[PDB]
Formats: sequence, C-alpha cells, structure tokens
Amino acid sequence: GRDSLIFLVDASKAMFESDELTPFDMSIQCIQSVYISKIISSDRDLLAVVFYGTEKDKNSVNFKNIYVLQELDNPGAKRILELDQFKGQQGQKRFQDMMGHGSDYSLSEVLWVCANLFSDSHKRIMLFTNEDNPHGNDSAKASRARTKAGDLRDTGIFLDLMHLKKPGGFDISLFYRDIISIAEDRVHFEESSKLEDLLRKVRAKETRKRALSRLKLKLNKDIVISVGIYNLVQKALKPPPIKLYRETNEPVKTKTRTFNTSTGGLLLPSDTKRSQIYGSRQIILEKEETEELKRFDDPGLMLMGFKPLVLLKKHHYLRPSLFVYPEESLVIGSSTLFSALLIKCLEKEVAALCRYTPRRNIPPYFVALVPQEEELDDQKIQVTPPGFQLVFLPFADDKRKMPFTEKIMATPEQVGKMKAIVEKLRFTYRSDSFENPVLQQHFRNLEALALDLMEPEQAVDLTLPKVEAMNKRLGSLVDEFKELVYPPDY
Amino acid sequence: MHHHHHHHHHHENLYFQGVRSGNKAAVVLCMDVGFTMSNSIPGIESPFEQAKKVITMFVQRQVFAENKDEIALVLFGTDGTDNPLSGGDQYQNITVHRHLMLPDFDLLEDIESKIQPGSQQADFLDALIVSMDVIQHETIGKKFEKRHIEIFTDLSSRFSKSQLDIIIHSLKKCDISLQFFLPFSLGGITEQQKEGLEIVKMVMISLEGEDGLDEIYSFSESLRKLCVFKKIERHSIHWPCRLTIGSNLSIRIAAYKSILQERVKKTWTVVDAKTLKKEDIQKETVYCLNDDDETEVLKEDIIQGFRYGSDIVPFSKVDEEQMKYKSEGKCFSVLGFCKSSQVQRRFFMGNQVLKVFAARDDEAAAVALSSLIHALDDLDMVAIVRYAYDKRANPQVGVAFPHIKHNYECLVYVQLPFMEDLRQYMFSSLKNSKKYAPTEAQLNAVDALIDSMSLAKKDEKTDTLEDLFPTTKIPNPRFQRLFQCLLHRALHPREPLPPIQQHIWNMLNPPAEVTTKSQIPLSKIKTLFPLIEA
Amino acid sequence: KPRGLFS
DNA sequence: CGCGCCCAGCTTCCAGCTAATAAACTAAAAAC
DNA sequence: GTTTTTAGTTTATTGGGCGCG
Repeated sequence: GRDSLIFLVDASKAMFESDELTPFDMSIQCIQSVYISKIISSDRDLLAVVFYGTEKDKNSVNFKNIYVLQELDNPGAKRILELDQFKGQQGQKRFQDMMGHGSDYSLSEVLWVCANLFSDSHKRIMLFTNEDNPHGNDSAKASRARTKAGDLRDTGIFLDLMHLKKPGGFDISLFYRDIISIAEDRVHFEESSKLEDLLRKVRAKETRKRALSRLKLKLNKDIVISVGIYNLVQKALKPPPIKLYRETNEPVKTKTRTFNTSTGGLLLPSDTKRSQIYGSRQIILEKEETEELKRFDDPGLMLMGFKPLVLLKKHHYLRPSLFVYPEESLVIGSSTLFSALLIKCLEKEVAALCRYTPRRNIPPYFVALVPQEEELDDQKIQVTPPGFQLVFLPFADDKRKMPFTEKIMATPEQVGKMKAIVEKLRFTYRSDSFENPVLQQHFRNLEALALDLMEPEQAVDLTLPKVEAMNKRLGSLVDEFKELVYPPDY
Repeated sequence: MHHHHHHHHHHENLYFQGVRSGNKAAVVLCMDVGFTMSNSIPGIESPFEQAKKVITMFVQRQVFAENKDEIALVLFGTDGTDNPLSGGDQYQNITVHRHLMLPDFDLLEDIESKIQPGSQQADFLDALIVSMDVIQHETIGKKFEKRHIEIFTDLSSRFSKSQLDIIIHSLKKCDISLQFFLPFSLGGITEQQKEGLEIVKMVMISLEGEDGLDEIYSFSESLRKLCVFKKIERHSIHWPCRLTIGSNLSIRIAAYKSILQERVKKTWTVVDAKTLKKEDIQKETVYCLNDDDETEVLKEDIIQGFRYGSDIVPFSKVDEEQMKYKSEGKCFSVLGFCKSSQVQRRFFMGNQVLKVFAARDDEAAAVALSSLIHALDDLDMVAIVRYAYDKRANPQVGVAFPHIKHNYECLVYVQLPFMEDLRQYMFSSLKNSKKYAPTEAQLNAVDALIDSMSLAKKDEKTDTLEDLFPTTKIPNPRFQRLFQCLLHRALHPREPLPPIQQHIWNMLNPPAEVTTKSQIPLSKIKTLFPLIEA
Repeated sequence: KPRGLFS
C-alpha cells in the first residue's frame, strides 16, 4: 500500500560544475521539494536518499564509494533539514567535506545497494546525473551494470533517468538506453537545465494517477464503453487536527456511537427513522426510502447528444471540471471508439452532452464533455492530456438573478487610457505561479515546532500585488485616467 | 437580470431588513363553486374541477416553498352562508372556508375531499368584497409586504354593478392586487359571460392600466405553469469592495453570486422509530488509545496536534491562533493582465461565480469599470486578481473577465488554482497509439452519429444558433422528486413511495427527434466498433 | 415579473 | 490606531422575529 | 481490510455607531 522512491545522486566532478545552479544543487533542491510536497499532501510514500562517487561509504554491504544518506522511510522535519545542509555553494562545500566526491564507482554495486533498501506496491529509483556513458572506459563494469539493471526491471523495480545538462548535450543512446525502464506504447523528456523543469519531470514520474471513479459511458443501452474519471485539480486544504494524549503525545482513536437517552442502549440503523416537518405535519420515511427517492438512472454517463462549443458559456461554471480517459481494462474496444469521438468532436468543435450519475442513489447532473487535444512543451512534458474535459452544467435552481442596473458606457478616450494601463501591467500567466499563503505558513509553523527552532519562517505572499513596481510602471497614466473619469469633488 | 421594479434592498444584508426581512404575502383564493361551475362540454373538464386543480397546485407549491406567505379561501355559490359580512338579505351563498393562515396538509385534504360543488349561485363582486374584508381584518395583526386576491370563476351568473367604485377604491387604498382565472383564454361564451368579462376588463384596467389585461388567465395556462414545484430562488448578498490597480487607482464595486450549487436547507432529522422524537436520540464520541486493550481517555487529557509527515506536532488552538496566517481583510486587487488564451477553463476552481458591477448608483465607478471591461474585451485579455471575502476568509487568486451583454456590462470572477492543488498525472497519448487508431469507416460512422444527434439548429435568419436542449432552464430534479415524495407520504402514510413522474423524465431527455435520427447511425456504430467486457 | 398565483 | 460592546428595524408596552454566507465538520461511498 | 475523497451537513457570523486603554 506504500510506494517507494529512492533518489540516487551522482557525486562526480561534473555534478559540481556550473548564474545557473550546479546539477548537484539542482538535484538536492528538487529532492527537498518532493519531500516538502509529500508532507503538504500527507502522502504515505517512503523516500530514500543515496549518493555515489563519494569518497566515503555508508551502505550495509560496505560497497565502495556509495553513501546511503537516508534509508527508505516517511519524510519528516529532520530529513528535510538534513537535505538543506547541501543546498547552495555553502552546502556543496559541506557535502564534499562530509563525504568527498569525484571517486571511482560501479553502477552495478550502486543499483545493488538501492534494490537492497526496498527489501529491508511500487518500487522506483530516480537517478540524477549529467554523465552519459560513465563506464565507457571499463566494459567489464558497463556489462555488469546492464545485467543488474535488467535484473531490477525483471524484479519489477522502475529505474527512471533524470539526465542533467552536459556540454554538447546528454546522449541517451550511448548508455542508459539499456538501463531505463520503458512502459512502451521518441517519448522521453529532454535534458534538464533549470530547476523548475527538473522538478516537473520528477514530480510527473513520481505520483501515479488515481481514478475518482470507473464509469460506463452509454451511447445507448447496447453501446457502452468504459471510462476513468480523474480530478486533475484538488483543493489544497489545511490538514485537520489530530487528538493526542497529553502525557504521551500519542494519537487517540475516536468512536462515535448513538444510544437511546432513556434506555442508554446502542441504536442500530434499523432502530431509527427519518423525519421532516412540512405544513403542520411530521413526514416519516425509512433510511432505505430516503436513499430510494434520490435514485434516477444507474451510475455512469448517458449520452444525450452533441452541442456546439459556442453554446457553452464560460460564466456558467459551477464546480471544478473532471477529466475523462478510456479504461481498456474493463471494456475491450473502449479506446478506439473514444479516440474516434475525440477526433470528430475536435474537428466539428462540438461537445458530448451527458446525464451524469457518479455513484448509486444520486440525482443526475448535466455535463458537457469538452474535447481536449494533447499538448507537450519544449521539455516534452505533457502540459495537456488527451481526452474530454467533464464540464458541469448548472440547473435553473443553480443560477441567481442579478439586481437591476442602468447601462453606463465609457468613451473611446477613456477605453483608450485603460488600454494603455492594461498594456503596462501585462504579464505571462502560468497555473503554477501562485502558492497558497495559508498552507505555506501552516507548514512553516509546524517546521519550527517539530525541530524546536522557536522561530517560525515567515512565508512571502505571492498573491499580494507588487504595488510599488506597478505605480512606477504606470507613471502618470493613473492621474490621467482619474482626470477623465472622477470629478474634482468626490 | 431582474426587472426595474425589483429594489436593491432585497440584495443587502441588514438587521432583520433587506435579505433578512420577511417577504410575507397575504393571498385570498376566491373560488366559484356555483351550479354552473359543474356544467361541462363533453371533451373538456368542468370549470369547478379545473379551478380545483389550479388551487391544489398553488397550495402544494406553497407548502414546500420557503415563504411564510399566508393563505385564505373564500367560496361562492355554496348552499349555506358563513362570512363576516353576512346579513339577512346580504352577501348570501358566500363561505369563508379558510381564514388567513400558513398553508398545511389539512387545507390540501379539504380541497381534495371536503370541498363539494354548490347548488346555488353568488355575485362574484360580492365574493370579492368578502375577500377584501378578509385581508382588511387580518393583515392588521401581522406584517405583510404584499396582498393578493385570485378569483376563479366562469362569469356565468348575474351580478350587481353598484359596488364597482367601492371595490376599486378599497383595492387601491389597501394596495391589494387582483388576478382573474377563467375557463377561456382572453387572446362561444354566453351573453352573460360577455357582460361579466367587460366588467372584469374595466376593473383590471382601472387598477393596473393597459397591463391589466395581462392579469386575466385561463385555467388551462395556469395548470401548465403550476404543474412543477417552486424552483429554488435566493437573493445573493451584495458584496461591497474596491477594485484596486496599484495603490493610487481604486474603483468602487459591488459583487454578487451568479452561480451556486443550490440546496434545500431543510434535511432529514434522525428520530426514534417508536416515539418519532429527536430528543430520544443522543451521540457520544468516546476516545481510546492506538495501543491494545482499548484504553479510554477523558476530555481533560486530550490536546491538539498536527502531523508533519512522520512527526507528530502538538499545537494548541491558542498558539495556532497567533502563528496563523492573517489576511489584511476584504480585497479585490489586480495583480496584472494576460491573454485570455493563457487562462484555460479546465483550471476554473471554487464553488461560486461572482458578477462584479460598479457600486450602486455610482456613475464615476460605472464609467471607470466600463473602461476596464471594454479594454480587456478589445484586447482579448483578462485580469488576474487577489480575492478575499473578508478578514477571516482564505485569500484566493482568480480571473476577472469581461462580460458585455445588452442592458448590462460586468466582470465575471472565478477562482484559479494554487500550485499545491495541481496534479497533472501524465496520461498516455492516444494519437501516437498504433493499436487504437480508428479506421476510415469508424470515423465516418462517428461523423454521421454527431450530425444526427445534433442538439442545435442553424438558419434562424439572424445567423444565431437555436439550442434544442437547454439544460440550464431545467430545474434540479432532486427537489421536484423529494417534494413529490414528501407530499405523497403526508397525504398517504400507509402507501409506499410513488414512481418518478413522467414529465420529470420528459424534461431530462433530449427531443424525440434527436433520439429517432440517431437510431440508424447508432446501429452502424454497434457493428463497426467491437465492444466486450474483460 | 410573475405576480400573485404564479410568484 | 486597534480591540470589545452594545443597538440595530419591524408589529395597534416589548419581545421574538430573519437569511445568505464561509469555514468546519461528520459520515459514507468507492478506489485501492 | 485500508485510505482517499466527496457529498452532505451543522454552525457562527453578519454593520457601524460608540466608548476605553
């Protein structure tokens, strides 16, 4: 039930060679990020930190030039603090003096140490290096590494390469082509040169997809394909508090029971009924009946027809959209029909309208399956997955009437002044640009308490406008706009 | 958007005023139960039965509706006489069946079983006088925002035209609005019906003016409108704030919720199967240790803590209160502007949509905001803003995009995601897929299916597409269904729950035309696309 | 706006 | 400046009236 | 069995005068 991820870092001379961070610093910072994110999301995965090419060795079999900094275990405050000691130029000096660097290694021995950590769900090894063909000089080592790499793949251990920038480029075909595990259908990410790219590439391979529900998409009663529903967006919430025992700080289990006030005896679900008062009468239903009145259809997506995308209003948002992807494991032939529907919906700029029932005993909702074409960026990272955007449509009850206002329009001169202001404060929006101030502060607070620092780090609010910079960038445009709109007396 | 008559007080939060004030209304249903109301044409239902169904539909809607509106029922053409204005030779054959009280299941039961057609005939204008008396003598005690009188008659009987002036004067002075419900539409009746209709027309024109004629309905059209339960309507609270661009430019704005996942406030109360009382039920949450033998703990020994991965961090609500991130307060601050293309609808977050207008009756703010709206529209751009409801609410990052329509312009606000909420998961490509590529024939079958199953129609001569299936106009079936059941259990406690009403299923299904057209294309798809469970 | 019986 | 503490409008004296709103909460469904 | 997540609740607060520390 707990997946395992081992971060394997190269400590060769080139890893500490550059403005831009060294591939090593980039790796350390990337690992810390995963550690922190795994905490923010209360992830139960086990993390490990291993280094190779070091002068010092900390492996169980005393293999030369391999250092197991952190064994496979749940991330915590101390482990994050430990990784921070190797961050930056000062950290680079601390690492080299603590363990050494540029020492000769043997990838076969390195992989043995890693595999052994798993032995002591999903087993994954993430390698950070800017060295392609490290055993080019020693055929005996290169051959042993391939055999060991092959044995890991046969065992079920996934080996992913996080190749970092090297002068002339990093060539996968030279070595690692016969090491990395391929799930099969170019399909490989480009070399990382920026921390941001390394982070996304790592986090992309790290977390596995989790279906919110596996449902049937009914074209009609007879033609049924299987689909997976995925969230793609999930409200980042402050972890709920946990009850502890004052004297031992040990977590406490909580049982909520229901009993008759008079008798004091435990109440079975069959010992209670459901009530609602209307008019001047008490209306009694059984628990079974309160569920029955909620039932319409059966769980799934029932095709209603096709509605052109122009008829779907942007302001008719109700709740976050879901993602629909074919599930070949349930109904064979689902992906072919899905692909055809996707290809044609895109071509015709049309959406598939459906009556959606997420679970048993739930009223239906109208949804628009919006065709979504695949998109990869410069680094070959999947920005947009191919499939359908499940867009929830509001019922008449969900819409709210707006109060009356007379339409007052601005002059071309005023619109022009505002256009100049809009152009001045133009920027490139990216969905990953802002951090939740509340969450960030909450965990900075927990860090100070878990490590007994007594000083909480203060999070920098990225959501606050860069007021001073904006004012300087606008200059007199503000005073100009004001003179054209606002009266001297207000 | 609302009518110009709908005041803004309905949208503002005040101490037992505005949204918090009771929109209580007094309604007197004035029904004709006279001999002629029972006379019917072979093909159609009697006016009595038609009017009876309209009244039942009205009362049923009101019983489940949130409103504290009070209802009285006056009957005329009854055998006996029972009204406050009863004289030896005056206001005869007129009965006040129900006095102004909140509607209940006892009223509905009387309408369905106790009320019987009369053998006599009464003056409908006299019945209106009795109805006015009910409002005049019963609205004094309570606070009613509105007073209505609904008359259901066939206009078959003779009436006195002598009290017209007092009728009109009292309706105007007491601010009582009128409505007529007849067996026929206004836009083969007897001569008496033609006379009665002219007077009804005159009355309505005197009270409402030219528009008065619009307040005369057929039972047929009334039954059509009232067949469904009341659609949930709530007034959104106006949210005052200032849209800030830097620290020197401020725009006074008023925001309102346009979209919500609407719910019924009243839910199921768990009660004892015997007493049917809530007080007989009690929940006690007990605490025990993770270690063996289930060791109980007293509330005086439990502290608050949080998990930081493997670490367990004790953190009291007192310490958490002070170290807690504290927002400056209410805000709507522009961070910058970007291409609308950079903001994808798949990233829309939250449980609401905010429509942002300029502060009420502020022309300066209106012009200023109109400048922003049109500039963004003309530049195909959007605003990225920091939104915080109040000093307590967690601050949000969101999009504010232009919305220009006829009679109104505004910015639409929707929350955008934080880095911490974005799982991109990395899905397998389907285009590269050499195994699941559809054939030419398969693609043509889907192409034919999409054309047959089109939910839209072009060539309206306005270059506008007509939607054949408008989902946003349909009321949420769960409420309609719940009320149908709640009503059924109230009037028939021994009977099991009824099945879903056909009209409900009819409104949830696409036009029969769409279903018919798709049959052949669907058949072609079933043969071309092999489908089998693993 | 719809009035009376319809409101 | 920033906390807290009252009163706040409506009914021919005053005591109970009202309802959207966001965060916090439980309980259960489904994936795992 | 377990966690993850959401559907479905309950519950406190709501505005703007005034005074003090």
